[PDB]
Amino acid sequence: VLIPPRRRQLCFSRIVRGPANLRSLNEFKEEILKGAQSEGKFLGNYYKEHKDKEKALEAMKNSFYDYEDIIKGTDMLTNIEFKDIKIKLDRLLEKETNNTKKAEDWWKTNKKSIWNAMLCGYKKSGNKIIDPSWCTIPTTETPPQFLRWIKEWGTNVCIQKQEHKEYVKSCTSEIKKY
Amino acid sequence: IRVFAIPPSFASIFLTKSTKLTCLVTDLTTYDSVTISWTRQNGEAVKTHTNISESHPNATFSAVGEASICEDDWNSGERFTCTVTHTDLPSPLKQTISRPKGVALHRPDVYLLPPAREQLNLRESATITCLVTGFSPADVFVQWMQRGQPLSPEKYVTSAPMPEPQAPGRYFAHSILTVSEEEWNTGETYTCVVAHEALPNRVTERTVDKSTGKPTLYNVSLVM
Amino acid sequence: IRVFAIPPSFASIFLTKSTKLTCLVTDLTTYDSVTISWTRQNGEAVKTHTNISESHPNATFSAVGEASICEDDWNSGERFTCTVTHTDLPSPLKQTISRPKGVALHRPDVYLLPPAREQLNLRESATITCLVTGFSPADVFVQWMQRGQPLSPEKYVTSAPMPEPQAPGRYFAHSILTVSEEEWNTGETYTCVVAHEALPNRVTERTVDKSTGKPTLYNVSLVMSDTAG
Amino acid sequence: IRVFAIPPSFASIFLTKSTKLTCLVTDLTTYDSVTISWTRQNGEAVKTHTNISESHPNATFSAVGEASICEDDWNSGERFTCTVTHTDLPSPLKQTISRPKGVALHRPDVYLLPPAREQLNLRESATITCLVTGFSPADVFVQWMQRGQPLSPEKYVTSAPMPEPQAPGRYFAHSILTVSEEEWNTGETYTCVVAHEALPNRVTERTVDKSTGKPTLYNVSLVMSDTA
Ligand SMILES: *[C@@H]1O[C@H](CO)[C@@H](O)[C@H](O)[C@H]1NC(C)=O
Ligand SMILES: *[C@@H]1O[C@H](CO)[C@@H](O)[C@H](O)[C@H]1NC(C)=O
Repeated sequence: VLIPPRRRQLCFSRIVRGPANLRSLNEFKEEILKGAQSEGKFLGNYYKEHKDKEKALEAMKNSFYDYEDIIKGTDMLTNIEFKDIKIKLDRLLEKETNNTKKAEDWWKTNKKSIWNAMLCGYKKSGNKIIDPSWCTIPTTETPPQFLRWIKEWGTNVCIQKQEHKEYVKSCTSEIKKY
Repeated sequence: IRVFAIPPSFASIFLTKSTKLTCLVTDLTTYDSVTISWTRQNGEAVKTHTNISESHPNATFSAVGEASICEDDWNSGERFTCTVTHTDLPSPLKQTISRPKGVALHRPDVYLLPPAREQLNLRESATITCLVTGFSPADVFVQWMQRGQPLSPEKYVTSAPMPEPQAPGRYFAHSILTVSEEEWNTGETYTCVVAHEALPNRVTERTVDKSTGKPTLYNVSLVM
Repeated sequence: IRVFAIPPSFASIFLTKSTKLTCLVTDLTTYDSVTISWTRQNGEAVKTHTNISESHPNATFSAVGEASICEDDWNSGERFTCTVTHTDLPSPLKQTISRPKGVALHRPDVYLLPPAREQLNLRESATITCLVTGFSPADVFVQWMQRGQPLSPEKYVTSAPMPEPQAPGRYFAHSILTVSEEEWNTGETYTCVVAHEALPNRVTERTVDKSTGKPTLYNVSLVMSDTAG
Repeated sequence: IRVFAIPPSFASIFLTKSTKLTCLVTDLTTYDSVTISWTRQNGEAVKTHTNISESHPNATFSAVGEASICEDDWNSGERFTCTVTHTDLPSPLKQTISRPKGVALHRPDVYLLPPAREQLNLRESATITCLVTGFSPADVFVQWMQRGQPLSPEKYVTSAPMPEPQAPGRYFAHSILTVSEEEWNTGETYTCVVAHEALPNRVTERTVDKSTGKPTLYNVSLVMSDTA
């Protein structure tokens, strides 16, 4: 397992990531997960001109599924993201609601999978119109891309290998340093 | 067979507003027809006792006899004798209980410690504790009123009185009330009322609010 | 005649760092050299019991039998049985005791509350109450330490565990260290050592000083009248 | 041809929660009539032994027989020896494992220094450092717990106990732990558990928080005039 920069590109609010539990899921986890409209700095700051417009939104697709698997069984091994209490923040609050629904039963980024789809953050700073075909990946789609074991791997070659490839196609020791 | 009559605890006196008594007993013969009775040195008429407990299978039958007694008469400490007669034992089980005298009355000091910030930081609970210390009679009755409405005994748990470490005669007690941190931040003025004999009016209040205990962070000194 | 079996409590195992298996007898006629013994699952012989209580004036003798055992055997669920062998006793009596099992472990939350400001104004004493809440089972060993040295049990008194209203299995407790305000106005550690099974290392501490808390006290003192226009 | 005894140190005893005694044979090949038995002064070598190691091409096998004994009994210095009888060497070999009583017992004075404000200002990462000083036995074991849950030994690096020149009879050790600035500003409380023999309770904790070191008194005095 090679963790991509999901360690930082995930910009959870302080409340969920911190030790403090949440008062009510209908209002704080509600408003805090959307509180990560700050998950819109790809085209806001970094991908604004670094790459083509499509890839910036493709990176959001990666965060969304990442976000989904934080809520239920990712593979980060960290007290704030996996083996963490934020997943318990969900279970604790729903269980407080007479076990109304498991976090992996509903509210698994399925019942309210839509959120804002981070497009508000995309639009907040980048201010680039999302194509209708581009607007269905930041929201829910049936494929889960297999538990992050082969999606974060999906993202490795999308940039971390192909851009070094095109650099090579563009000293030879530095080329052989890839 | 000897009856273990219990005096009406101050908690019973103040919670029910009436002096209710019972005559629990260690018993040899499980069941007998005749029931409980209460007698006084004055020899006044016995009070009605009802709802006697059913036969105890393990032969340690315990019976309850309820009587109404004037608070002043019990306050004076005059001895009351429980008289229980049974078919097996013709001799009445004459046993007397009176509130102990000769103990100095010491006024409780009630100090309402707010929740530890280590707890409010979790934003999951806020255990307010009513620290009752310094009262000499063992009896005490702590009750919690939130926002002016009394709260059911379920919400709060009152620790049994125990001897104070430093002062031997005096006692202390605890009463923690747990409320979700959402309620605490609203500032609902959770008040603790302690009922004790030594108090001037038998009850004193101490109210803790989210604001209380906050020092003056900002000290603006505008001088022209 | 009748015998009492005393399983080692969490305080006994923790306070002495050893497991004491005492077996006392009540309602037994006094006689010299009363023999008592424990028995394990394999029935291995116990250490020669000592410190047997003398003959009480009430014609009742208490034969206390203590055997030192390794904590691993008792914490593995292995059960012990106390057997009494004496001429006075009509026949041997067997009482088996083991560690209770089936109770869900829960980590205590040691919150330490400083004394109320009202108590300080009285100038007589200060109560530093340590709140051990939300732990199961109902067996905790709360201890107080000042400057790394244990404080005498006379100063601090620990209330017995009691059920917590919010949840059935959970319990809570207390521990109040009465100290003179003079000892508290000057910063002093007053650590609350809480020992419990569920904790990662079986202990937890919470230090309190006059400094702990004390929000930043801004003292903006701005002179602005120097401007005249 | 010698047997090297491995006395599980206090760190191992605390981590594994039990005393697992092992003595390892070095530079010797396996022979018939191999004997292992933890013998004390009393001689009651009735411990179970399991998982006997097999011969190693470099003639280094453990022949390990594990046993469970009290911590305090071992602290008394029972001097367990695994008696080995081998064909090549008829004389049995003894390898005592015990605690030398000569070594003193000074409790560590564990101090938890929060991250320097020069780290937080740069705003990349904060390195909490735990300072353990004043312990005479060189058997400290430091664990870091965040939010009441132990952290993997990978996240922190505990310096080996080194001599303290200023205190001849005491050693010191540090164990830095580095977290992302976005995690330290979150307010998480990191507790430096230090496990040591000399401690009265065998364990001590120190808590470091976002607000452990704060300026308790801001004293600003703005003086705004109109002329020189
Ligand atoms: C608050 O400011 C006034 C201004 O003169 C000063 O006298 C007083 O000592 C200050 N109190 C505190 C607690 O800082
Ligand atoms: C607070 O400020 C006032 C005026 O600036 C000063 O007289 C007082 O001593 C200060 N108190 C402190 C620093 O505690």
